[PDB]
Amino acid sequence: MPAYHSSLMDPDTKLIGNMALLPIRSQFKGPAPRETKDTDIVDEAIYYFKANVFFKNYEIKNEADRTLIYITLYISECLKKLQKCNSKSQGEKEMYTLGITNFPIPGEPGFPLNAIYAKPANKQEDEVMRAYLQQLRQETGLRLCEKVFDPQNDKPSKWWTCFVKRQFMNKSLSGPGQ
Amino acid sequence: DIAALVVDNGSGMCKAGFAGDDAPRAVFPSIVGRPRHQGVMVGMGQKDSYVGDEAQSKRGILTLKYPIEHGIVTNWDDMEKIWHHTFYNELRVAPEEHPVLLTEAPLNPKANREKMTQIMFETFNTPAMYVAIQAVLSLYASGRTTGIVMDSGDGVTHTVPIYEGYALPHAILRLDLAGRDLTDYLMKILTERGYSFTTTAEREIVRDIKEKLCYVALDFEQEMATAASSSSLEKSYELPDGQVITIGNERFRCPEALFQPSFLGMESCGIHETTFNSIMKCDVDIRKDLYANTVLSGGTTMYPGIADRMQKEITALAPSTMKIKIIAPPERKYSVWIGGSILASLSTFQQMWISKQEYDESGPSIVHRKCF
Amino acid sequence: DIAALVVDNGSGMCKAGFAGDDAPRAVFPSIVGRPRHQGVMVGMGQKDSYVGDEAQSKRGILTLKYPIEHGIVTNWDDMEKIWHHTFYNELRVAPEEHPVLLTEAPLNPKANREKMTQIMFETFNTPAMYVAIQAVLSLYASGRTTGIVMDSGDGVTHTVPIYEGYALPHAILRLDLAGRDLTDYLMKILTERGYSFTTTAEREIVRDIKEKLCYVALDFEQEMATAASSSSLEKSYELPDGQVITIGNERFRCPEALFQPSFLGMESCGIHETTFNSIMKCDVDIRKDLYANTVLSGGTTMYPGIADRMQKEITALAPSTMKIKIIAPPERKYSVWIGGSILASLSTFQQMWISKQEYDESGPSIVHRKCF
Amino acid sequence: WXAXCPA
Amino acid sequence: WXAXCPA
Amino acid sequence: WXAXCPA
Ligand SMILES: Nc1ncnc2c1ncn2[C@@H]1O[C@H](COP(=O)(O)OP(=O)(O)O)[C@@H](O)[C@H]1O
Ligand SMILES: Nc1ncnc2c1ncn2[C@@H]1O[C@H](COP(=O)(O)OP(=O)(O)O)[C@@H](O)[C@H]1O
Ligand SMILES: [Mg+2]
Ligand SMILES: [Mg+2]
Repeated sequence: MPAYHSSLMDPDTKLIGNMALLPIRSQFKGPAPRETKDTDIVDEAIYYFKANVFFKNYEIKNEADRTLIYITLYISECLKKLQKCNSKSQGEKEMYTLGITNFPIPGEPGFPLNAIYAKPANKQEDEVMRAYLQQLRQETGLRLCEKVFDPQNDKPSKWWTCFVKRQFMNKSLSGPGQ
Repeated sequence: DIAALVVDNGSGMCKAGFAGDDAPRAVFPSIVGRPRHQGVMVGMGQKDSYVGDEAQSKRGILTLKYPIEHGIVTNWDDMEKIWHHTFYNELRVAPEEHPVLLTEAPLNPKANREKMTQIMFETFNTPAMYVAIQAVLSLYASGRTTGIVMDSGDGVTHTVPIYEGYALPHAILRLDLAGRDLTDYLMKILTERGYSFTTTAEREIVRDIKEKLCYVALDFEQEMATAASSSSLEKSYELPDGQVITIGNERFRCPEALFQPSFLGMESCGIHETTFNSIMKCDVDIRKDLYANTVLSGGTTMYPGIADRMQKEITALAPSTMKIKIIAPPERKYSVWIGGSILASLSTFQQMWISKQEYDESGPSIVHRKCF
Repeated sequence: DIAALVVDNGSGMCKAGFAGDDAPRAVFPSIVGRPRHQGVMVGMGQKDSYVGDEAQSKRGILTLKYPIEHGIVTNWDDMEKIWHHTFYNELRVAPEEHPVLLTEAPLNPKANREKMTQIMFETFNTPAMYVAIQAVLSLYASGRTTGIVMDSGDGVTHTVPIYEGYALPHAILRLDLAGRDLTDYLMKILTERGYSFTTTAEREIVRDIKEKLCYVALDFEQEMATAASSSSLEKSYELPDGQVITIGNERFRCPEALFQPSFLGMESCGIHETTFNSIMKCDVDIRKDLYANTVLSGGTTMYPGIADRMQKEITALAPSTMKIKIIAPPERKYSVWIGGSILASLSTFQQMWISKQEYDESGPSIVHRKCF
Repeated sequence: WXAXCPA
Repeated sequence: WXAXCPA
Repeated sequence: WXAXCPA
């Protein structure tokens, strides 16, 4: 049975490269519009993450699927750093300084999915994609730092740090297993 | 995004500007002048005290005091006045809309940092602030990530080594010999020629004489013998009243005190021996990079021939195998402030600011934790 | 056929490669570094644990810790870090697709190999592994099925006699005396000259001095009387900061501890007498075949003139009719690995794996049944 | 000392 | 080691 | 300073 794809693609959704520039409900700066409905792509990705890591086949159907794939790949990086922390007030700083850290984008060495991701066509699109991915990273880390840390002992719950070894289709934004 | 204020605020001159630029906005002598006579004409304007360039303009009828001495703030009222003149008049910006990155020399009384952050938070109500060491900012501005920074400002001198970004606080050296002591020494040695400068107004004249005619001798005793043999080093300075004076032998006898503090009756070693001792206090595996990446900064390192003199001295001290280099960028006079901008403009810095919330929670004693 | 990673990972230096080659693909010191100073330069990227060559290059600001001591893993977190760096950084291969042939010295605690198997199966998910004895692989590398292997690594020394393939497990002599003890002894005796290396970053300098200058004297007392009566044995070595030191008598006093541990305050016999005892514990009908097939290995047997010393010492302990051959090949340092690649490339070895399935049902207690 | 430490 | 020698 | 030197 197929994995969990995103259902946010709209015919009037704009594209960056070949990824749906989906609106996001956040406070950080970025080129994505602001969301009024109660669910953006990041909430959907955090909702589908725990199930999408067990599947081993993921058919890219539209561009919103590519955005959700990126966010699912980045939650696995957030978890690796949140596993080490021991206080939500430190998890937030770690997530901020990780979102700031520039990760490879489509069309550069180190990005795991150059084959199925259209690189930018010029410099302006490159800059817009960089800013968009940075905003996505920042808001995903911000939202996830409130899920990983449970208020009973204020340290990463073992129900979220057990997915550190689980890689989404064995791909990752970091090095090959490092 | 909103800009961030960077106020170097070293003793001697205050450099202030916005984070992100390549040069300080307002540079003014960090002095405070107060009149010592009574006004007899009404309607021309009589103010209690002038600050900055206005004090230098009217230095005739004023007595000038420095709020900062040897890197330490010794008069807090005048210091608040300096900061007020910096915020409202020289920068034309309110403090409640910008973070402030102050600088201060290492190994200072911690009460200095405490009162600095207390004044910046309670009096001006800034949103956030940070306190940085001047040598680290110089190393930032030099583009490097390793090396030893030999900073020598108007009031204090300090050498700080850093390797791969890991500062070694157990080898940081501080020497109180600096520009103002050299200015006093010049005022003292000018007496032999017959020129007598006593008042605090003429000390600025002496300082200008120093920073216009002094130069570091490559070989001291040889320059002394040369000046004694012939009159070919003598230069003439034009006093602001119309007189002229000639100095040939003091030109290098003044900065030489940096390398032989015994002239000022101090026991400490020169600046070259200070840098060498700072290097030799570090681990044996990092001394080569420190040798190859010596960096100068501060105003007092603008003398002609200081780089070559320090290179010759350290080469005489260091083993013959090691390679010595004295990086002396021509903008080192402002280098510290430059680094400040490079520190506050980074995107990986907005988590190290001392937020107003943190101050209200933990008192002024938080600067000793949130700052190195 | 299948490609199986061969990871020697003895104490001192980890040497990993693929089975079927003639030299390990990646050889790096098994150390883990930890920064011991504050980070002050933010934005340059920092790490909290350096491994291998990177930890060696940056040793000036690190506390080098060896995860293995005397052939026993004493800190399993750093051991996992070493293995991760070996798999994903040096070989750059996925460990969940290749078998792994690790090595262990004889007479070690069973908990060592148990936890090794547990780590290699539950952390990296290797499909199969095998824990072999080092000296047996060393004998493989020499291309003979009879002889006494004398392996002197960096943390442990041991001899194993084998005849026609039937290793005698009741005459395996182990001796906790190897390169690290010699390095510490050299650090001790280097003080009497005037040089003091005391920090764990300078122990590497002492190890380089040892493995570049030290050697074994054929006749200890004659060499002592010679180097003590003439300056013809002194050698000069340059520290990484320009200083040069000169060592004389010490050159052969460091390795001499191998032949008489009374210098280190130990009671056990020398390595030559240890090998001779190991031989004498075997039956009488095979000793003549062992004497002519003595094999050296390990990087501690790379001292200039140690084969001649071992021959001259054993010949004094063996009957005057036995011919003593010390088969020391010039590739002795990598021999334990070279024998591994020979072993893991054999056809029948596929029937000696510990398959992941076999472990999933029996836990770590299977290594004592599948591997001697 | 001569090498390592001062003395 | 646990008893005898360190390791 | 307070003790030693002026500042
Ligand atoms: N060209 C120059 N030659 C020699 N000294 C100089 C020169 N320019 C400035 N100085 C000296 O530098 C000192 C202070 O410079 P600065 O680096 O601003 O120190 P601070 O940071 O303490 O204000 C003053 O005492 C001044 O005399
Ligand atoms: N060619 C050599 N000459 C002299 N000493 C050496 C030589 N090679 C290695 N050594 C010393 O032998 C010690 C231990 O050998 P090593 O091969 O590291 O053991 P292991 O095989 O367990 O890693 C090292 O610390 C090294 O200093
Ligand atoms: Mg200064
Ligand atoms: Mg070995």
